[PDB]
Amino acid sequence: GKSLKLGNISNQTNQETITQSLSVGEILCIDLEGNAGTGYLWVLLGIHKDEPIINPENFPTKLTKKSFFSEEISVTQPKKYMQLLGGPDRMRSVIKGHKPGKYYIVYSYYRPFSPTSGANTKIIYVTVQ
Amino acid sequence: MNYEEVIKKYRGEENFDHAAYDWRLHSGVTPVKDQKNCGSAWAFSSIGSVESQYAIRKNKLITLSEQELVDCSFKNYGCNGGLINNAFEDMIELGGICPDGDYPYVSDAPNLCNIDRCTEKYGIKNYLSVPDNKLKEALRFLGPISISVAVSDDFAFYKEGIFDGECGDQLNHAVMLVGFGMKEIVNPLTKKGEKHYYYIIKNSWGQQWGERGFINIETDESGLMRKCGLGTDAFIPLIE
Repeated sequence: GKSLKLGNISNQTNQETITQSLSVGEILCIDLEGNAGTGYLWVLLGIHKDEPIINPENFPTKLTKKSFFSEEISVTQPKKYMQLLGGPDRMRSVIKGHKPGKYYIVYSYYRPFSPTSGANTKIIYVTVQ
Repeated sequence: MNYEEVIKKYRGEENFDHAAYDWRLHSGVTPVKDQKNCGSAWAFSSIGSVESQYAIRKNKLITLSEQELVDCSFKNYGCNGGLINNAFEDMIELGGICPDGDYPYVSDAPNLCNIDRCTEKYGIKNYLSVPDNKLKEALRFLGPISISVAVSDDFAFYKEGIFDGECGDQLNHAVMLVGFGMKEIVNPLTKKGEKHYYYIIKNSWGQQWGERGFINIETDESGLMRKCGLGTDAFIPLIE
């Protein structure tokens, strides 16, 4: 289906909202970019109706396994895709609308063992119509 | 150069205990560093290996400049990955590396190569490829090994003990092998202790990760068991 690839990674902690219009049932591909072997991973952190206030202090220090499945919307935890060591690392999340509405989907590239150290957060503002 | 050729000069005729040996205890391992958000572990691994050789062969405690390899190594791709052997070849071609006091690490921030930011530099003479089946031996008599490994998302949640996460699909990270050990784990049913072997590895995610920067990975008494494709690439810098 229709897709979206993010996103320029920085060394300072930051935020980036990005709006996306979607017809119900339509499937949205989020392509998440990073670097292999840095200790950062992409985690799906939440779906909100409220505009989310981002605090990395409060991110999970442990593995976040559950994907998001509700009556209105469903979103999956990012998953995978002499050798080059430390090259570009691709991970993919899946977004599917089931009901009209506005949804704040939150992703972040952070270190579980040091969440404040340079967390890059991506809020997708999706409209299901 | 031949591994077998060089090993003769360092091993001799004596055998060695295959259970335990830890360079952290034999003046062979310098402080853990942090590559931060940057695909530059290939530089930390390599530089790390050289720092070890200096501590061991010359009783000199020196820490060197990864930023320089990131900036000045034109076979590699800075924050976007590289190869271990490219790293050593570039050390030789540059005629050695500045100390990181003179040339600090600034990760992904735009920085220009400048190889005259120090007067004294530290180089290597050559480097050596280690056979995937002579890891403990190379460790025992040659010192810590700059190696490749295949890491999954689980390594990021690793905190203590012997790693029990999924491995990675393909080689994608660089680290240092700095020894091997064995701990006895008591068998619930038996109440007898049971020997378990592991490699000791130095990572570059700073010291809040793993065992203060280090991870223990399952192997076997011989060290042929190589989890996560560890040691597929394996090099030791020679400074003498």
